[PDB]
Amino acid sequence: DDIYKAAVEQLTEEQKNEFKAAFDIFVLGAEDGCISTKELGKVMRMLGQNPTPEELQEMIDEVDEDGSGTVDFDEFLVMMVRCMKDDSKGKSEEELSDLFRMFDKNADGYIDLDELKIMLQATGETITEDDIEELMKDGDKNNDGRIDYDEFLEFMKGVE
Amino acid sequence: DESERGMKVIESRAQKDEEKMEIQEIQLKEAKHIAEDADRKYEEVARKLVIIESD
Amino acid sequence: DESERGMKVIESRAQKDEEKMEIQEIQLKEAKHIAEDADRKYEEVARKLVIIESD
Repeated sequence: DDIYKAAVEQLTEEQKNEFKAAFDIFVLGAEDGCISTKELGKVMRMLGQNPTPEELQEMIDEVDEDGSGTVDFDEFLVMMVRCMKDDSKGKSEEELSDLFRMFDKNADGYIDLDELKIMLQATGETITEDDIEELMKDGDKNNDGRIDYDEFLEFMKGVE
Repeated sequence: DESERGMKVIESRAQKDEEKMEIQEIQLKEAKHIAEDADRKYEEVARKLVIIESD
Repeated sequence: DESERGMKVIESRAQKDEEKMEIQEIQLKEAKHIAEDADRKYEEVARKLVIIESD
């Protein structure tokens, strides 16, 4: 349960406040602060997303993980940090291109799972083969088996 | 009274029809969304087929 | 007559909803036909994806 951190730590106070003020519409008021799933499709539109009815349902399918009928704050801000990146810049392509070259010491055009594994093991944490595959597959949007330069710049955006 | 009862039956019926209609809308939309995903999934496999066929 | 006029608006509404329901019923059998057909095609292409991937 750490994913919410990207969702909140990468926002400026006014960005979090716009997302919350719109989110609070999910409770009528003078109740219990339930925050129902019924207003989720509508709030994504209130905030600037333009989903189709299928997409409105996907937003509902991706929330209410505990079966309560409500949307929590992480579930909502976590989807939005991956949809409407109204972040506190989230650093930049130039900063990440410098890191890319640090990994890609051979100028091969990409970061393979071995370079990815070395940086993570070098961090002091114990890293498994699945842990490196999962980041590679998250960055590898085109399914080419590696994280390339463009994929890398997108991959590490919004990370501290 | 026949016309008023007519309206009560018809209004209730018109509402039943509105509900059956809404139900068909919901159901065709669910079915349509299944179709959006069935078609989307089709596209993913068809696209992957093209990629895999190309490969 | 006013009650019939009300009734005719709601009878007409019931009919508009009957028509929409029928249109929607067609769209449902078609939306679901496609949900199924897209899945039928999913399997035809997905099967080809597997055959072609195996190949």
